[PDB]
Amino acid sequence: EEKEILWNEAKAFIAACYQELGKAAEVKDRLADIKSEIDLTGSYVHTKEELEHGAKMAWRNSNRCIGRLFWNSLNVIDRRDVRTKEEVRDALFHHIETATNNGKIRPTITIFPPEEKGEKQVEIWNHQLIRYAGYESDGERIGDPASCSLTAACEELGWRGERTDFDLLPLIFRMKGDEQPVWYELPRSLVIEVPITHPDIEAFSDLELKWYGVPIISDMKLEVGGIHYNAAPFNGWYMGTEIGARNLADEKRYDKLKKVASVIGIAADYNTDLWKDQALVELNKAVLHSYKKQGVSIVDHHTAASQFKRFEEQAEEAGRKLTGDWTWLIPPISPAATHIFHRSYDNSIVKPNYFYQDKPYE
Amino acid sequence: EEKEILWNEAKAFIAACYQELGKAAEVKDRLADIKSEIDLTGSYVHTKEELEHGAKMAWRNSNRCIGRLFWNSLNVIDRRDVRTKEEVRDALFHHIETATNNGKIRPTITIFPPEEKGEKQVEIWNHQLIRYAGYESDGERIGDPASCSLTAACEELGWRGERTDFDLLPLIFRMKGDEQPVWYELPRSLVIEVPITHPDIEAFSDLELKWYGVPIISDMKLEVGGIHYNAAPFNGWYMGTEIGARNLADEKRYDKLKKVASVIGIAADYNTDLWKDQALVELNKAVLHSYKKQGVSIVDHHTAASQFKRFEEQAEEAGRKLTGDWTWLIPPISPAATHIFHRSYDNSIVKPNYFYQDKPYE
Ligand code: HEM
Ligand code: HEM
Ligand SMILES: CN(C)c1cccc(CNCc2ccc3ccc(N)nc3c2)c1
Ligand SMILES: CN(C)c1cccc(CNCc2ccc3ccc(N)nc3c2)c1
Ligand SMILES: C[C@H](O)[C@H](O)[C@H]1CNc2nc(N)[nH]c(=O)c2N1
Ligand SMILES: C[C@H](O)[C@H](O)[C@H]1CNc2nc(N)[nH]c(=O)c2N1
Ligand SMILES: [Cl-]
Ligand SMILES: [Cl-]
Repeated sequence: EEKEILWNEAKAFIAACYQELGKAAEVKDRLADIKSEIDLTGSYVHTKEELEHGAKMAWRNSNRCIGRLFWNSLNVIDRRDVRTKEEVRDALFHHIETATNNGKIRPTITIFPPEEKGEKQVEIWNHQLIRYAGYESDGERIGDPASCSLTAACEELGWRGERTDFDLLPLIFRMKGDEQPVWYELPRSLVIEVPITHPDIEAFSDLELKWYGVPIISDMKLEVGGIHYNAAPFNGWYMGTEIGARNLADEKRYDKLKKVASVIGIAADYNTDLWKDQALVELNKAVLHSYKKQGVSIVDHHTAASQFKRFEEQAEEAGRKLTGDWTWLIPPISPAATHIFHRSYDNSIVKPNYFYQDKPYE
Repeated sequence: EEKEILWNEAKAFIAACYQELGKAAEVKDRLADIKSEIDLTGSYVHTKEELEHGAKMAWRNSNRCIGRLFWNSLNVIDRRDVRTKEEVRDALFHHIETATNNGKIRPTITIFPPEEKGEKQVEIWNHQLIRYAGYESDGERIGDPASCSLTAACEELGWRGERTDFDLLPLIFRMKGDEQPVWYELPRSLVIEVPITHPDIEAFSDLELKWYGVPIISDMKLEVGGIHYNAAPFNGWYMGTEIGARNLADEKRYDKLKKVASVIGIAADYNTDLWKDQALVELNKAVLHSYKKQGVSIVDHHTAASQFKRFEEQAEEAGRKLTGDWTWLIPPISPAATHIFHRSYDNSIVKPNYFYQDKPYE
């Protein structure tokens, strides 16, 4: 029943993967071994080659990702050998340091042991490995509202935030067999942050905005050939609009546009003045400038779309169908100035891929 | 076969329309008369009430339109009585004058006789009643590229444009029974145009940009209760981004962003400077300012989205399902600053509605 779904996914994945690696001759014997491994054990184990190419294919198939041109240079770290919470913690610390790479960000994924019988071996509670806490009590909002429920769960576990607007959440995860997760403070030496300044407007630093260097998404499931890697944190570098048009701008996040309008010296009184739009552009210019000034990788949305056009061209040249989610591929700033806006994309789901999964808290 | 599709659409429309007008008692007898009219004649004729409410319902059901809050105040002009090309021309001139209303634009639709057996009585060739010509020969681009094929068709018919960037195309339409359409120059006294200036930047007038006041879309088919009104030009007022983010900005339209960047004094050299985004905001601010200064109706995209939220609320309160096309409802400038971006919409097609139809030329 599960052995069948597994075997089917395995056949489809091994054939495609080995074809891409020029190993098509070896498919028959590999499939043989897998068939017997599933019968005898209920699952099968990927070779390091399969796992690495699977994680790359999964990125290539992520419909909502504009950054896919670089799928084949993903740095895959195989941590299927971890058994203890100290090993998990150290692997997550390592991922941070190696992905950060002193600012020259390396797209990286660390892959932990996969689910067995739907039973997780390691369950990561963080949304990203580096993320700010959020607090909301009696009229008072502090930090990142998107982090309120995770922050409250951490404080249930004896963590306590300083209640600045930028408290770093601890790493928090649970091991199989433990009733409760454990948490560990992030060593500050590992976390690069960027203060936001503006190239022309000196007063912009008065807002005391900053953001962290590397987004390391840690709550998605990587599925490859029927094997479910629920713990497999990965990162790229930011596209600037994620920080400037959403994290710092959204009313339900840091909600900074009125403050930006004031420091750039425009009124925030009339919709027809387009002050939100002007403030968005200046905040986004500041974000790109600040990351560049500090030597931390970042891409602007025009360059990102130009790279994505090359991804489309490369897909066609390779004879692979392109899939994509137009609603997520268009940037939230000047979308009609990118080619993405003016074409359509087939939003079909192809595996290997990355998937949402239920939060373990809340 | 056609009588059946017709009767079915008629039943569904009359029931809904009379329910909305509180006339539900009259449905049975009206349906009786319609049934007999279809049998004996192959079609049926709407009452003036049905036609007016049908055109309003069709606007209310237009998934891609952000301006729908005002659906019930559509001004419906019934021109089912026209038989001659002089009457058509005069009705189109009249629509322009009454919709323009000296700048205080009235949303209006003029409805011409409907198709008989799929046979058009009047076939309008213009995309909008007021639109600029476009020319493209040997490296030289003049005017609006989107108008190139219609412009060439007009010049086949003995029209000749002055080849400015803003030549007004003639009205062009064909009567049933004529092999060729006729064309008529627009009287300049009927056409309001707005020069684009910027509230703060004096040099912006150097670009010598202008646009026309009223968009009167004249190539869509209005379908109401199975009756096909292929000729039924309608207008609202502009949302500013249509002019500033698309008509004047698109590379395949007037392509003005590099020129805007230069007059606003920013470099157009580096994607990371976000110069296209900054130029877009300034051009859009100029457009709203210029229309307002001249007393010509226009709405900015924030206010438009706020009105659309009220449309959603009104639909819910009335017990009607809301339908919408998220990809067209989001504005092309700061879309994530509107509520539209953050919710989803059911893109189902409900009739009465407005539909694309095949161009009669090209
Ligand atoms: C190299 C730099 C990268 C850039 C600039 C980039 C850019 C983006 C952006 C802008 C989004 C939209 C998310 C949002 O709007 O919040 C996105 C979505 C996504 N990216 Fe990438 N990305 C990169 C690398 C990666 C990598 C390395 C992976 C995995 C190996 C990945 C997988 C995804 C996935 C799965 C989504 C969709 C997430 C969801 O549905 O919530 N990306 N990417
Ligand atoms: C009162 C002011 C109005 C505003 C501000 C408005 C705004 C808009 C906008 C911005 C669009 C998107 C089109 C584009 O991006 O190029 C649109 C689409 C549309 N509007 Fe409205 N609209 C208004 C009135 C009307 C009226 C009076 C009707 C018909 C009675 C109408 C029917 C439509 C239709 C059918 C579409 C979709 C056209 C297509 O698929 O190409 N609108 N509207
Ligand atoms: C809480 N919140 C705002 C949230 C919650 C769940 C999912 C998301 C969307 N995740 C966006 C995402 C995923 C992968 C990325 C890889 C690289 C990159 N630059 N951005 C990514 C953004 C948000
Ligand atoms: C040539 N071109 C750019 C084109 C061709 C066909 C269809 C369209 C989209 N029409 C947009 C439209 C329709 C109705 C409107 C009513 C009011 C308003 N302010 N804008 C409208 C825009 C474009
Ligand atoms: C195919 C693709 O979705 C297409 O470019 C659409 C996107 N949404 C749009 N939205 C508006 N308002 N106008 C357009 O012309 C388009 N084009
Ligand atoms: C439901 C609705 O489509 C939703 O708000 C989407 C739109 N597209 C998006 N695109 C990105 N990049 N990020 C988002 O959070 C969303 N939200
Ligand atoms: Cl983020
Ligand atoms: Cl237009």
